[PDB]
Amino acid sequence: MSTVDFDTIFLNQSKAPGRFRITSSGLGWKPSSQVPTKGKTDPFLLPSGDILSVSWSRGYRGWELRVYTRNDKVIMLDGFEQQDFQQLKNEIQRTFNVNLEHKEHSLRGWNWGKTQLTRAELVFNVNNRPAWEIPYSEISNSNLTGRHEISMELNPKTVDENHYETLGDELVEVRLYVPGQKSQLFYEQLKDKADFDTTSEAIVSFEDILFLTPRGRFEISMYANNLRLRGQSYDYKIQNKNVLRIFSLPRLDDRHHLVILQVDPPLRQGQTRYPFLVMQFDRNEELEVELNLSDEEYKSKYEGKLNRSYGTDSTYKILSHCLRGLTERRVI
Amino acid sequence: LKHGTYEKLDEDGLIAPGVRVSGDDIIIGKTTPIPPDTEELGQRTKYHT
Amino acid sequence: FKRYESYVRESQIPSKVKNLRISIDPKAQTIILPICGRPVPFHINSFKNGSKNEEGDYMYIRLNFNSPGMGSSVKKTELPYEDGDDKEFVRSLTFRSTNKERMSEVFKAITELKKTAVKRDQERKTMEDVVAQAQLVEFKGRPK
Amino acid sequence: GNKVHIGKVPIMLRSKFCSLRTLDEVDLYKMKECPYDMGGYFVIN
Amino acid sequence: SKPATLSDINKIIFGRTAMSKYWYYPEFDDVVKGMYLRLNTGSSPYKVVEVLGSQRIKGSAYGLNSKENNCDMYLKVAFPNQKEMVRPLFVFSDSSITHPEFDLFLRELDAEGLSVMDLRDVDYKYHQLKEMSSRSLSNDEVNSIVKMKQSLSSNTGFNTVLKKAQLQEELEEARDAHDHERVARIEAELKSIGAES
Amino acid sequence: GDAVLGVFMDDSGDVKSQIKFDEDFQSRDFSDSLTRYIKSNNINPDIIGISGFNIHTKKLFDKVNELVNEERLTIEYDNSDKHLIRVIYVNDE
Amino acid sequence: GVKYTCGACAHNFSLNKSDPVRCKECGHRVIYKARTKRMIQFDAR
Ligand SMILES: [Zn+2]
Repeated sequence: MSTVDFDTIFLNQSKAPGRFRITSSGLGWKPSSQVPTKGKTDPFLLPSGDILSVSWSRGYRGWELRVYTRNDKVIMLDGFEQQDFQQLKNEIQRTFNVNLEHKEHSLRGWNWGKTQLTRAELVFNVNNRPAWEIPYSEISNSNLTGRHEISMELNPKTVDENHYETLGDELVEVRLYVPGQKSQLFYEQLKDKADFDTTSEAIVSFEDILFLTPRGRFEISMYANNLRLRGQSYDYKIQNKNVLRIFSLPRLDDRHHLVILQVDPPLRQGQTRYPFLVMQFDRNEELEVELNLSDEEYKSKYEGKLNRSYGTDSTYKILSHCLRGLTERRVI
Repeated sequence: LKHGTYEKLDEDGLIAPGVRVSGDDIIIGKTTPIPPDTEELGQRTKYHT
Repeated sequence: FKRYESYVRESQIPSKVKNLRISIDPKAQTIILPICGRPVPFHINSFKNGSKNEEGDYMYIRLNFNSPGMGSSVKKTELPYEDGDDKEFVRSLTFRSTNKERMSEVFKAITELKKTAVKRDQERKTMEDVVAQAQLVEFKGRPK
Repeated sequence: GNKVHIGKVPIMLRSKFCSLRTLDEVDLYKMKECPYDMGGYFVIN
Repeated sequence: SKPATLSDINKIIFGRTAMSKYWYYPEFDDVVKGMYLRLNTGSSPYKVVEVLGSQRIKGSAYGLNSKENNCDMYLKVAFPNQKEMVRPLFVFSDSSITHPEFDLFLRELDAEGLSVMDLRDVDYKYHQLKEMSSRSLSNDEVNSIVKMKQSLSSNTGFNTVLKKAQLQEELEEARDAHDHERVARIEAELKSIGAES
Repeated sequence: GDAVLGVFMDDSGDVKSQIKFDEDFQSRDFSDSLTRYIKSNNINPDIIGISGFNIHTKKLFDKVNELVNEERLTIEYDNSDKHLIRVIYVNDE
Repeated sequence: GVKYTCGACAHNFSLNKSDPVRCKECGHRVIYKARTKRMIQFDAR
């Protein structure tokens, strides 16, 4: 029985090379014994009955063999040479009766196209060619971020007792823009496919705040240890310790209210800096906000510093109280 | 220069222990700067400073 | 739409790509991004703006791309994408890395490549509507 | 008004304010001082 | 941009004696960064490691060359095939890197998918080492190095005598101030330090 | 202890630059410095004069002639067999 | 270029006529030159 084997093959973007083997019972992959990989040394085995289809395409480390399973999982094997294609094609056809499909990918560098939800992967097509595909098993969560905007979070692969160390830069989040009255139907189908569960983060967020300095509009997301300013062109992370002083000052126009943060070190945009952040509110702007905190964490850490819910009071008062409670700085 | 011999001095202008010395030999080499003359006319750096 | 391309053949993609990391090709103005083991090229023209945030040990860099709806300041006359109501767009990709220094250098090099591309396009436009003039004929005697 | 410095007084060797009044016999050798030296003189320049 | 040959790497050989001669320099941390040197594996086939950085470790003073050669500097290196390692300075050997050693280092780099230092970078390292070795230290740098070695100083007869004299002076100062609490502590410290032979 | 002095004058008759050669005239450094002075500074003298008080100047003349023949220091001609810059002795009463 | 010896810890080193006169490891201000490498011969009389 001619066992065909390939050395230096990687499984699912593994850091360690392994030996790949084709047998009448299925596919086998085993890590090469030369790397101390804190990790089970157990061979990966895929039964012949679980193989649905196999595609051949360009990967990072040479050519990639992508195996589609009947259980809607995608297995990626990378590290093949271009010459291996003829041997692999003949052996896969002989052993599994499956055609090895050659899949050419779009290299145009365009960020527009059509998404296509295939059984096991989300495919992005550019000029009728696949630019990239994401297996549904790699998608952790999906969330509608606007009327035409879909954000997909990918499982950050850190340390799991069942996965080989990954080598390189990891994709964490993909945002798609789907025009037309269409993004909600696209989201529903994707969400239903893998039962994605929505999550909520950030103790409190304030959207669309006008800053006079730096000039622009920013979302303010507050955390236990840090404040985030999210701006179209600039994201800032300020530690609560770096906030020295909070000023809450009425403007003489008797229509706007100023909230001013002194930050050390001063925020940077290039040459000159921003030691003071100047926010401008309308006095008639009212906001209702519930804190994203568990009842046990609220009672233990924030009782008497923050309110569990703020009623419909002026936005600048709620913001000034939240800043006081999280930074422990007195409002002037 | 003194009429003695300067060949017993090291690179730093100090003689080293264990060296036999005689009268008028130079045991400490010291120089004091002097404003240069018009010898920079045609002297190839070989002018007394 | 000003048509552009990153690579025509897979051979054109540099051999330096073998690292499963973000590789930048200044000659082809291309930002190759590792999407699930795929060397996906993204032309600097399609790229819009970038935001870098070092969260913990990983450096989370969100690379934004041109998307319709109050996007780039470029006038309607020239669009960085082809017109299409049925066209869907990659609006942003966020990557993380344990190596902070290199990831900061990669971000600087993407930003520099964009500045050089914009400067070259301005220089072209300052020469575009300019009509190719005839060559000045020098006076064969003493000129006034 | 506090401790203003008015000058430096030379110290007689082996006197009460000398550093060699202490140090015993062993440390007197580490400091390259002869134990037979009796003191009673100053060191100027 | 050309790959470095054996002679280019040999030009930047930094021996263990040179390490002891220059490890206390403030710039030595960046000087040793990225260098290639022969290392005793111990577990012995000598191999080459790449310096990912250095980390001072207090309380880990070790004999570098002799008994008096106490050192607190540590080098964080790593084999290409193997993982990151924090090693003391004396592990490296003054002997030159052999052809099979450099060949194995190249094979491990190829297995990992890494490259060799550029010839321009090799020249930059060589110039950095030449500047550092021929540099003239300042008075402040000398004081800093002396204080660092004093912190590393376990014991020295001259320094012990100086410390005992300073303690005696402090004790007489406390006595003249009628401080009956400090003087007891100073007497206990003097008793502990003393009892010579 | 006899350094070589160089003085260049333009067609205007006004001194433009004077240089000192403090190395030995038989060293490679002397020839390299003279070539740098001749070429880099755009001096481009039309003729080079050499004179002295004794026969030692003859060796300098020979060395200069060899340098001219070696470096092909042709005269710059304002806008093609470019001609070499002549080196001769000068009467000096 | 020329060796030196510290006056307290007896540590050998060298100077380049530009370093401060100081022992590198204990900071002593007094150093001594090392013996010459020439041959020294005596008449044994
Ligand atoms: Zn010393």
